[PDB]
Amino acid sequence: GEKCTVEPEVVDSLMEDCEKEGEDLLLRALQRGIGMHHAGVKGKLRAH
Amino acid sequence: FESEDCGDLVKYVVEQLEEAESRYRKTNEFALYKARIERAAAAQEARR
Amino acid sequence: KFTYRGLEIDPLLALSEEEFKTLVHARARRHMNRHANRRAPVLLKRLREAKKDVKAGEKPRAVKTHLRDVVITPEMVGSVVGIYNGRQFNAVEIKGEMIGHYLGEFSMTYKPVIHGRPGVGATHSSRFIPLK
Amino acid sequence: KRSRDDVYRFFFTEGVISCKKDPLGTWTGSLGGKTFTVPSIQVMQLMRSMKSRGLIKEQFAWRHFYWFLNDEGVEYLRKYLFLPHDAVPNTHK
Amino acid sequence: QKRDIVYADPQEGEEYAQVKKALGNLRLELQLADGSKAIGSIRGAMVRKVWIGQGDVVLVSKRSFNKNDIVDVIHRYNPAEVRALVKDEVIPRDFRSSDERDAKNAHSDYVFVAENDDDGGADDDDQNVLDRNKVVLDDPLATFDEL
Amino acid sequence: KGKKKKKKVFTKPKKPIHRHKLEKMRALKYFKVTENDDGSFKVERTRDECPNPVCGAGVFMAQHKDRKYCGKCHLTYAA
Amino acid sequence: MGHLEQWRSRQKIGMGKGSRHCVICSNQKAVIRKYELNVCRQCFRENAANIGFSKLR
RNA sequence: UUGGGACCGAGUAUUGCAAUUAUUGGUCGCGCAACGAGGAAUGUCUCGUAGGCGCAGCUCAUCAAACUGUGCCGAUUACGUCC
RNA sequence: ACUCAACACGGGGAACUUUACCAGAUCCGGACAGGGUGAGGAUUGACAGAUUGAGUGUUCUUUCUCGAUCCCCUGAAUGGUGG
Repeated sequence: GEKCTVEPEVVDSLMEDCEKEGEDLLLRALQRGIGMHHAGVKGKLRAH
Repeated sequence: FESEDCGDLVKYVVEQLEEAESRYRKTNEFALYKARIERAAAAQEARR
Repeated sequence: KFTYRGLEIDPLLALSEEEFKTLVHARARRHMNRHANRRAPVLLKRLREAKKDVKAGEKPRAVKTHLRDVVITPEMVGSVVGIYNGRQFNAVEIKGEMIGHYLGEFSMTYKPVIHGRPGVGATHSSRFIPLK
Repeated sequence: KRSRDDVYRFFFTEGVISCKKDPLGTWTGSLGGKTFTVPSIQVMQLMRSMKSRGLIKEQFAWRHFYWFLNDEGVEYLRKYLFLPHDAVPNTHK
Repeated sequence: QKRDIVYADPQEGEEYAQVKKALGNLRLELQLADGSKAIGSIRGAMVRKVWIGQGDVVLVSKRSFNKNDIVDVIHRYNPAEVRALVKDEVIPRDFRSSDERDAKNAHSDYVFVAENDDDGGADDDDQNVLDRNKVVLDDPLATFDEL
Repeated sequence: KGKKKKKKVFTKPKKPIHRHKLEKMRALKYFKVTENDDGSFKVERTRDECPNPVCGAGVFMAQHKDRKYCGKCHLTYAA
Repeated sequence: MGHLEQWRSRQKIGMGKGSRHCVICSNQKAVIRKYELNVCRQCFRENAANIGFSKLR
């Protein structure tokens, strides 16, 4: 939605990190303000 | 609860959204959309 | 009614291949001679099949083909043929005045153009035309 | 595609094979003196596999191929045709 | 590239405000969309990479250590985003005060509304999909005859 | 030039791939053997060979309901 | 017979400006040459003589 | 106007595996379709040149108002200056 | 490709091919075998009928005919007028 606090550069750097660690296309799904988390996601990226 | 479940869910939703993006490549409003932006860009370039 | 050369339907049908290609224009003649050896192997059959089977009072079942390099003889008259413009099989029924032609001529391969206001770059002189 | 054996017998007593790069068949010595005839693609496949196994040494120039076949090549062949040899170059000189 | 629009965080300084006039020595005169009159400054990454004109709308910061010292322009909102902001729900267009509220300066000033996006074109993407593997009629000349 | 990535109109039955249709112990289904008479074994066949040079060796014909066929020289003696 | 008879046919007939292909590379754009039945202009002639050609004039 | 043809209908033969959106020739009709020395402005040229005229090669089943090359007929003015 | 150093220019006068682009179907040109396949193996090709634009075994039904590399699964390789 409209309301966000986070600055763009922040987001874009995390999004970058997704590309390289890509698995289930957590890449695409996160870019959709649409995210998953469980054990099968790596510790790093799920924290992000 | 895990494993296949959460992935079916997420995946399917990304599908549906990507679907609705395609339908809006049927392109009327989106067409004028592109038609504009492009014009502005060209104008700016010419000015510079 | 229809007169191809002052011939109704029954005379045309009666003509053998020789008597036929004599009667037709120069292209059609040139075509037939050069060809021989079938060169519409399926496009005869498919028509004459569904043609025969009809109980009349309505047209034959439609047949589809890509080909359009084949003549129109008085044999295939009355049929319903598909002809393919590169995305659509197009509907044509074969009249007695379509003899001495090809198939492709009745099937358009482009949309005719009708325009929609010229944009910038048309007119050399500059005004940056609002809004189209 | 069992013109294999013929091709391998053209190799042994030459050490060299050549073929055009073309998709339409032609004999890959242009004369062998045993008058074999093979396609083009079939030939190409044979030498391709054996190359990846290290048995061939490949050369391309223009629209063609020149095939030389190693010391290693000789080994593989002798086992496949079940035959010893004195050696390929000594017989030729 | 990236977003052209950010929103204020009410904590950690940062409040919307509007330029009034400009003053020498990189400083300018600046006024609050709730509070009273102020004087601003500018940061050295905008010292002539960005030009902040008069009546442009911007996002300040405020000093952490001591309030009511001076404030500074840390961002600029492009005019494209100003109209959008002002619309939604957010800031006043009269920038409460104006010079002052007790003199009610610059009266309506009736809303403008960017209601100009759609021109009555761009209707219906709900229509047909492809029909292929059908013989269908479709000969031109249509309309050409009404006799 | 330029390019894009997407192909899917799809959502039909697509083709299965052709896959060999197996007959097991093919020789014994052709050659028929008998009760033993005179200590000599009598060998008959349900498959008769085609008379062309190519098929002149051992190569048998076929048997369909309405036709007979030869898979070697692609021929029909029609029933 | 089937698919094989319907694959690579219409230019093992040999016709038009298809089925040319230069000797030097295999590129068939930019004109194979018919002029004295040489081929070189698709590996460019600026790159290669060794045919006995030189610019004297 | 018998100056020019643009468009347009019918017939025929050749090229090619395929000429339909007429491919190319070749004869009849269409000429009553333009256009009567051309505004502001603008192109490159000094002798076998400018201009006029035709042929071949190139591409290549077929089609050159293009490009590359060769030949024929063959001038006017200046041979100066820095605006 | 866009002032002079874009615009009868990319030898670019393209019917198919050429050809990038669009609608549809086909083929492995996936090397290298570590992992699976008894004499039938894994496998190749096809008349006829049907599907289909297709007297295209593409695919199915049917049966016949054949190297066992062809075949099945990951890794990897490859090709590309894609950037």
